[PDB]
Amino acid sequence: EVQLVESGAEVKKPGASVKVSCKASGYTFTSYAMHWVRQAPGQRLEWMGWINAGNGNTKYSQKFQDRVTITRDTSASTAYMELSSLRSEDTAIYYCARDKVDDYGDYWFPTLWYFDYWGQGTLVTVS
Amino acid sequence: SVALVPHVGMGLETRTETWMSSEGAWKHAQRIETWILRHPGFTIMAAILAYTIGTTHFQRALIFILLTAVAPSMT
Amino acid sequence: SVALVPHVGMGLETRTETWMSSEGAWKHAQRIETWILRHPGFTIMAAILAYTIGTTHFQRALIFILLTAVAP
Amino acid sequence: SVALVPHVGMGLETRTETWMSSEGAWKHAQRIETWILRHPGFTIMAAILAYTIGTTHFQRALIFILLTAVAPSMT
Amino acid sequence: MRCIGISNRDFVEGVSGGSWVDIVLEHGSCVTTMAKNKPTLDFELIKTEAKQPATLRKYCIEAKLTNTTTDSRCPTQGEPSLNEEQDKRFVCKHSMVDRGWGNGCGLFGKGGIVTCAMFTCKKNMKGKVVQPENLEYTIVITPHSGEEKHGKEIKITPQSSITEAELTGYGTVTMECSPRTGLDFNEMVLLQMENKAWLVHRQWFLDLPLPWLPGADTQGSNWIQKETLVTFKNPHAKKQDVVVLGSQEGAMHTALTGATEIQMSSGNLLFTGHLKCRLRMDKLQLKGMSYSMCTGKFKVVKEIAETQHGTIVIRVQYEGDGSPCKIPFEIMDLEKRHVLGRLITVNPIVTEKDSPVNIEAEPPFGDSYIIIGVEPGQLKLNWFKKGSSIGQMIETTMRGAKRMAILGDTAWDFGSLGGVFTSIGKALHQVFGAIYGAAFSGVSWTMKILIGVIITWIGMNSTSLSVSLVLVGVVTLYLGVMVQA
Amino acid sequence: KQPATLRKYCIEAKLTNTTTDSRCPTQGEPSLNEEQDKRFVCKHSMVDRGWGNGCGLFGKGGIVTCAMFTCKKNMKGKVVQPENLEYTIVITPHSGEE
Amino acid sequence: LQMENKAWLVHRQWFLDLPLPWLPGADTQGSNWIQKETLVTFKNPHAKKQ
Amino acid sequence: LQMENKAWLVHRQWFLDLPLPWLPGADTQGSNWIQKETLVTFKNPHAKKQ
Amino acid sequence: KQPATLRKYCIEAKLTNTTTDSRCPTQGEPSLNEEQDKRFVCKHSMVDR
Amino acid sequence: ALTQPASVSGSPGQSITISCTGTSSDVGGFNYVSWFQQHPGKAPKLMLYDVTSRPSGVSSRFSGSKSGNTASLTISGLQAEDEADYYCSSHTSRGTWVFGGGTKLTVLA
Ligand SMILES: *[C@@H]1O[C@H](CO)[C@@H](O)[C@H](O)[C@H]1NC(C)=O
Ligand SMILES: *[C@@H]1O[C@H](CO)[C@@H](O)[C@H](O)[C@H]1NC(C)=O
Repeated sequence: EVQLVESGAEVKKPGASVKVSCKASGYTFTSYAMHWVRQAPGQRLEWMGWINAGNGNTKYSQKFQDRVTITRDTSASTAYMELSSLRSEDTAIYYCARDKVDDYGDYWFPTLWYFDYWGQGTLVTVS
Repeated sequence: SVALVPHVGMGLETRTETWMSSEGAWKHAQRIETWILRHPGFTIMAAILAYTIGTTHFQRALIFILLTAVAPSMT
Repeated sequence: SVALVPHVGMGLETRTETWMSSEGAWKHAQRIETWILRHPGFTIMAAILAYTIGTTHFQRALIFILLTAVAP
Repeated sequence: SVALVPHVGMGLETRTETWMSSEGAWKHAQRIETWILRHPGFTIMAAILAYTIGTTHFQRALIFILLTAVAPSMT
Repeated sequence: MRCIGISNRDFVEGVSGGSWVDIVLEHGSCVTTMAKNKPTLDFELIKTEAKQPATLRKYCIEAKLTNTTTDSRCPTQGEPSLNEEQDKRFVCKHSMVDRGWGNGCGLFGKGGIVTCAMFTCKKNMKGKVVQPENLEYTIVITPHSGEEKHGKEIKITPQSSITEAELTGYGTVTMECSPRTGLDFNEMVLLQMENKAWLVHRQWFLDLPLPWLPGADTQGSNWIQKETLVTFKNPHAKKQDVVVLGSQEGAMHTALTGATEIQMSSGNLLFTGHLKCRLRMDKLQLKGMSYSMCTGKFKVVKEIAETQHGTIVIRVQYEGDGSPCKIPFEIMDLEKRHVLGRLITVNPIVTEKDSPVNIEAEPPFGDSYIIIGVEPGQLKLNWFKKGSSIGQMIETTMRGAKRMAILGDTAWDFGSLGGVFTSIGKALHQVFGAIYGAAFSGVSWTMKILIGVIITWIGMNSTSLSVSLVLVGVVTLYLGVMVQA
Repeated sequence: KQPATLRKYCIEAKLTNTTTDSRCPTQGEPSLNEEQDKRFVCKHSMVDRGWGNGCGLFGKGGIVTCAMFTCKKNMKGKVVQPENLEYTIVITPHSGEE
Repeated sequence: LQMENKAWLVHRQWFLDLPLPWLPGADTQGSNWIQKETLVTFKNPHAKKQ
Repeated sequence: LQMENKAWLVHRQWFLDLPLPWLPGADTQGSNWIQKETLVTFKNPHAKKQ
Repeated sequence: KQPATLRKYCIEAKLTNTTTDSRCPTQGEPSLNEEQDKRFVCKHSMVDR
Repeated sequence: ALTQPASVSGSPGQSITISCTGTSSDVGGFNYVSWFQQHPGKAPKLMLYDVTSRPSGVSSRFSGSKSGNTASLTISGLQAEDEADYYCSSHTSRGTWVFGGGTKLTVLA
């Protein structure tokens, strides 16, 4: 069973740095890309970026180019998303999602069933 | 210019008449005729050339008229 | 140097494209043409020599092409 | 690259030694001879071709030498 | 289904008495197999892995020189010697220098000179050699099940090339390869740069004009022929100085024109080369090939799609009862007289009522009609095929010719059934290719067109010899125009 | 004296901000915002697209890759007018002094 | 011609014939390189992407 | 092919060969006009001013 | 249904913010910090100095 | 962004259609149209991807279709448990992902 485990809720002052942990189990972690999606309470979903566990390359959204950095850990089968210089508007629920990479170990063209599973979500509040 | 490259006579015409069918079917003939009217000396020179290079009368006529067709295309 | 001894034509090419395939396909022709354009006197001399040496037009052209190619 | 178009024999040579005089006079001889010793079949084929197209011995040898020079240079 | 959409798609038809067919797989390409009463399968080479790399030698591409030394001798006293002259970390050269009274020597003439400088290399490229037995081949086996991990991944090793894949519902497929004959890594080396890697010929790698170390050297003082990376100058024949040449990584990149780029960042990942494998389909079955018709209706969810190979892919949904049941699919004409096409996805089946199913077919040239279901509510489609039989045949013959050119003797094994004609052709083209390789090894393509022109002219001007020569010439011209480098 | 810089050729270059956009067949070439600036090197090639690539039709689809060009080490080509030349000549007679 | 620390006295026309990215000496931005294709390469291993 | 208020049905190839500035249809920036020299003229009357 | 825009051809244009500068003979070509942007149109012609 | 109605309500057991509209680069050019259901206080779950097809374990009541630049979701036989937040997501041409504004589904009592 593919299980996505996320850390607990955290509170931090504005301008701090928060690193969230999403641990995925029950499958070959290296052969799947990992996604991070946020959502303000009562608002729409926003997509930050993805990390390909096969190579570790990075790709982020245009808005989150200079502030969002995401890394991956093969040994723990987890991906860490780190956001620095928090702002009062950053208070949102953060979901980690998974999808399949191609047979060549790359994540150029996403599969049709992307975002196949989702994590329970991490709640971050900014003072 | 785009007018030098008309999308004309390439097999897409149907029962419907085209965008410049009636009044537009005859730009080139009248243009060449007017050019011949206002540029005769070139026409006589072309006739002399057709008389020279051509061996038979048909070749002479072909060269002459079709040279006169070439002539206003570039100008 | 190494650029004078490229790893080309050694019987290892497969369906996937090589490293300098597209760019290196015609780069030699481009440099030869530029050299011809910028050194016309040698080309004329090579044409004269090919005309004199050979006995038939085919080898006139062949010697001309070979002399032109080797010079760069 | 730039290595395929060296500034060789363009009429700017002076009394002072240039950057690659000594072995720059010879990387030709070395790389062509290594190519010959590494691909003898092409040299043989060039030999038959020179014997075929060439009518006199001089032009046979000339064609053979030019083909042998092209073979590494064209690469 | 994984092969749908790839322009490098190939078809093999028919089986022998032993239900065995020779097939060839290339990286980036895949093939589709079908027979009279066998399921349709897709074969794709996706990954080549080498576990144990051995460093052959290290080529230095940037170097730095320090501790420059100089010793001079008066004329007619031989050449000077320094204790770093034996110390082969120090590159040294002997030149001749004018000497006289103003130079502090009592004689006039050609004086000896020697200069040495410590050779230190900053960064270098590694050439890794791998034994053939350390190769891993990954093959995906996906059947045309019509489903929207779909295939099965199997691994091929040179020591154990005998394997089979258990397909759910299709039984078992036996696929035995022979990687010893695909690519000869005994003469190949995996050149590796700072972050990019190339697969180049070992012999061409050994004779590169760069300073090098034995593959096992670690301290970094055993450099051979450092003179190719440093230079000495005598501008006025009065004093020699030694300076380093520039970085050769760009020059090396220019030197790898015909090389094939590979991956060595997270292992020896190779996406190049071919694989001639022996396929046995004795024990393949069709999923639910005994179920009855789907008497209900259908509706298309995704309309007609044209590939680059003249086939059609359709996803359809069933709403009737009796699931699971067989899908009535057949390529009929307008008045329903004669069968016109065949099913690439043999035996389309509805596994689950609400599950969409993908179907493949190969319509003939001209008007084509797809029949779905049975009356009432039968679906009839109206796709037209653009092309002609002559065009298909000629495209097939260029594809076969280029495949022959790029696979050599192994191309006869793409669809060989063990026939005597196939064996004769394989042997003849094998000896011809051996002669060709011994003839045109290490030669540029434009030179190949030149040679082809020469022999074509000779054959035209000189009758059995003439026809043989013109055939050889046109073959050489085709090889030259078709080869990338 | 006073050489005039004419042309600088680059040697060291680095590529960043690589972007590719997913163009289907028969719908024209793709387009990126960064090709508006000439710092980004771009090239059009032809790639396969299909249902597995989430496009309505199977065929050869377009693609473009753009990455910013940043040069690190470059050369300099300077031209000096002949009027600025400086020639120094030493003159010594045979005085016989050591 | 000027390198990092070396220099060469070479012909002007051959210098303009160098197939490398370049800017005219009058430029100050130092970022609008010309024929940058000569120093980069796009690769299509399987016609899937570049 | 669509004008401001009129339209025509034309062959694709001849449309691709029109010598006018163009963006791809998928483009939304509205500024990268290709081959703009077809709608501009650079006048150099007497070799003193362009 | 669902027509797809194959190509958008410009047919009306205007030229504004025109700029130019010259360079003395035999020092290459004149430069602006500006040609880096492709929305502008630029041409190199030859003038007396 | 993606434009869609903020709230859609319908009687239980009825058939309703909700539409998500984007641009030509993401919706009108690609088949990467997927719909996700967001329960209040629970993680989002996909109800539909590749609108021509449906996922596994999802009832056939949900049906999706794309008409040009507008992608539509149709639900047959509205029920009480269908009251949840629904999001439309599309993988744009530039390689990133865009999401809709979120829709609240209301079932009359
Ligand atoms: C390119 O990426 C770097 C790092 O992600 C960023 O700092 C830079 O702004 C990007 N380039 C542009 C033009 O935004
Ligand atoms: C063009 O000139 C106008 C003058 O009013 C100015 O407002 C505008 O910013 C200029 N545009 C550019 C790109 O410099």
